[PDB]
Amino acid sequence: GPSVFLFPPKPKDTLMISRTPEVTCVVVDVSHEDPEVKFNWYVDGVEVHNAKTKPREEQYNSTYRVVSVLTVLHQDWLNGKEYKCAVSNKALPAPIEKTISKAKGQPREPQVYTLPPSRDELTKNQVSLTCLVKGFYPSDIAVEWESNGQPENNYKTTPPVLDSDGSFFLYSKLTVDKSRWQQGNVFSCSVMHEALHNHYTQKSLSL
Amino acid sequence: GPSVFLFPPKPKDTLMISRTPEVTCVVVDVSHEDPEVKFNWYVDGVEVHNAKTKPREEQYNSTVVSVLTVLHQDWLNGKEYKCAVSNKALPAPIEKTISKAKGQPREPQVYTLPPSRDELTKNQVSLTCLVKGFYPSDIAVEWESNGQPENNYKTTPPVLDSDGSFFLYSKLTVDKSRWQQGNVFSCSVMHEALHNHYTQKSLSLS
Ligand SMILES: *[C@@H]1O[C@H](CO[C@@H]2O[C@@H](C)[C@@H](O)[C@@H](O)[C@@H]2O)[C@@H](O[C@@H]2O[C@H](CO)[C@@H](O[C@@H]3O[C@H](CO[C@H]4O[C@H](CO)[C@@H](O)[C@H](O)[C@@H]4O[C@@H]4O[C@H](CO)[C@@H](O)[C@H](O)[C@H]4NC(C)=O)[C@@H](O)[C@H](O[C@H]4O[C@H](CO)[C@@H](O)[C@H](O)[C@@H]4O)[C@@H]3O)[C@H](O)[C@H]2NC(C)=O)[C@H](O)[C@H]1NC(C)=O
Ligand SMILES: *[C@@H]1O[C@H](CO)[C@@H](O[C@@H]2O[C@H](CO)[C@@H](O[C@@H]3O[C@H](CO[C@H]4O[C@H](CO)[C@@H](O)[C@H](O)[C@@H]4O[C@@H]4O[C@H](CO)[C@@H](O)[C@H](O)[C@H]4NC(C)=O)[C@@H](O)[C@H](O[C@H]4O[C@H](CO)[C@@H](O)[C@H](O)[C@@H]4O)[C@@H]3O)[C@H](O)[C@H]2NC(C)=O)[C@H](O)[C@H]1NC(C)=O
Repeated sequence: GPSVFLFPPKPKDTLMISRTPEVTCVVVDVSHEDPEVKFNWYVDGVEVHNAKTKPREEQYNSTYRVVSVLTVLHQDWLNGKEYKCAVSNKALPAPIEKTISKAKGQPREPQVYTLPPSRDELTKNQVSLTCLVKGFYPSDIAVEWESNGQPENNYKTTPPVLDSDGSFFLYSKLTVDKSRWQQGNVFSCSVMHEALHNHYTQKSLSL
Repeated sequence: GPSVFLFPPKPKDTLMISRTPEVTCVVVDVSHEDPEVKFNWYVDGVEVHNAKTKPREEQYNSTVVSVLTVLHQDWLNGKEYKCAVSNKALPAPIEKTISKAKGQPREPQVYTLPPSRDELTKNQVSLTCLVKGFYPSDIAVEWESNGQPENNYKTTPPVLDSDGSFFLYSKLTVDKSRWQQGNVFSCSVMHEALHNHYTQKSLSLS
């Protein structure tokens, strides 16, 4: 029978008013015998109908994949409203419902600390700049690097890790040519999180 | 019908001869109606019989594990371990295979980073251990001080870096008073590409 997957908006979308956060209800494994699928959307149990269903797309394994997108208000998501996607299909014993919401719990402000490279790493051609983000809740967060206004692309960020006190932490590693760090260039770690002022903070790092 | 999941040994078990590494074959959704389950194990296609099936836990939803000890060097050399599960309530037996990640093992680079000077206005400080450039991702990280283990630490999962190697960070949290006194803390890393599968990097107030 069919399967349903419900995806939340990206952390960055809910935190910046310029962007459009969306919850996405994906239905896979819809057979040819019964291709009609209907979506009912609910916000805290109140049915809404402003969703946008996309017309079914046959996949290469002879099954139809139907996607429905519901735009959400930034403050609705941040205020913790529940979003329920009810999927009905005549080849189902009963409709399938999935619910998604922001993690429950008191939000906490990320602490952002930039750490320079260990002196051991200076014998390398490239050095690792570290951004420690700890003590934040919920785990939805975005981390970026930049220098002199332009983005740095050669960086990787760990997934959020549950800390011992119930908050989350992560590390972000920016890799630059050792020549740039030695010159004295300034690098900045950008963090977006709901518990930040303007949902944004910036911590710089230089020799 | 039932499903089968096959798990590798713990990184630490394969790297220390004193420990016993094991691959674990978990069968879930075994019904009351048909409870009989069987296991056949193979090492690179050669059937072995030293496996040991351990019984047996009924679940919170009305719904069997088999363990096979392996030689440390067999796993590290990349031999295949096959768990064939037979059940009369299956259309045909389910077989799953697992092995160590393939590729040239690479040596972890281990760097200890002191706390940011901003963090000293806190009751506790964060000691950081960067482990990068290692392959495969199987690894164990521990912290200690004066020979004894530190327990209040967390380690990120391995993250695939841009060059195909992995990195992680480990964060040890200590009372700011211990760091200020000058105590020495050590980040221990176990990995197959290290000499003696082990390296240690210290960190203290400078
Ligand atoms: C018929 O074919 C379908 C699609 O076929 C395609 O063609 C084949 C040849 C392959 O190339 C496929 O890769 C390709 O898609 C199959 O569909 C899939 O079904 C499976 C279920 O069996 C679905 O798995 C679920 O995936 C979730 C994650 O999905 C995101 O990421 C996927 C990449 O990893 C991506 O492919 C998806 O499209 C989806 O992308 C996100 O989409 C949303 C909205 O569109 C965006 O907002 C996000 O930004 C996207 N993210 C990214 C990173 O791009 C998993 O989370 C999920 O797991 C969860 O549930 C299980 C329980 O079911 C838990 O155990 C688990 O812990 C977790 O909680 C699950 O794995 C898969 O997504 C489907 N593919 C698509 C494209 O929808 C059919 O299975 C197949 N039918 C048969 C009978 O073979
Ligand atoms: C009734 O309730 C049961 C729970 O009590 C349900 O059992 C569950 O069944 C699902 C399958 O439907 C299993 O899901 C898989 O989990 C694998 C990971 O398993 C390990 O980690 C989980 C913690 O997340 C842990 O609960 C498991 O017990 C298992 O632990 C590992 O165990 C080994 C040896 O015992 C140990 O050495 C490891 O250290 C240990 N690891 C950890 C972290 O503890 C995933 O790998 C599976 O995913 C794969 O397959 C996906 C496709 O299906 C694919 O997309 C993925 O990428 C991946 O390849 C899968 O998610 C649950 O583990 C299992 N729970 C338990 C407790 O056994 C039962 O299904 C349910 N039945 C009904 C009818 O309701």
